[PDB]
Amino acid sequence: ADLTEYLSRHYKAPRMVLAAAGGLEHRQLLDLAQKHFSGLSGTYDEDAVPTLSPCRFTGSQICHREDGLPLAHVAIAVEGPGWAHPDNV
Amino acid sequence: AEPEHDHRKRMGLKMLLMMGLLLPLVYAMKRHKWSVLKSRKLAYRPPK
Repeated sequence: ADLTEYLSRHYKAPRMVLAAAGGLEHRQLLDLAQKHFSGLSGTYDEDAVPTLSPCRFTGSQICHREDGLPLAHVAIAVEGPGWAHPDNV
Repeated sequence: AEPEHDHRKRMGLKMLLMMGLLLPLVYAMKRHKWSVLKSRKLAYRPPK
C-alpha cells in the first residue's frame, strides 16, 4: 500500500520523459509512445501534484570516528546553486 | 602626597566604561566559538 500510494503520487505522464538515442526516427518513437503510453495517467488529482519545498542548507559537521578502518574518508561542501543556474558552468 | 589623584580617577572612569564594553563583547566572541562544542551531540553505535 505504501508502494502504490507512492507510485500513485509520482508516476504521472507530466513528470516523465520517454527518451531515445540512436538509429531511429522521432516520428516512429512518437507513434510508439502514443501506442503504448497513451493510457499513462496525466492526473493524480486536484489535492495532489507532489511539489518540492526548498531545502535549507546547514553549515555543520558529522564525524563518525572509527579507528578500526585503514583510511579516512572526508567530504566537504558549500551550498551549490541548483541545476538551472548559469553559474554551474 | 598624591598629585596623580584626579587623573587616576578620570582614567578609572574610562577603564570601567571600556571594560563595560569589552568584557561582554569578548565574552560574546568566546560563546560564538564555543557554541560549536556546547551544542554538539554524541552517539555511540557499537557493532552488536
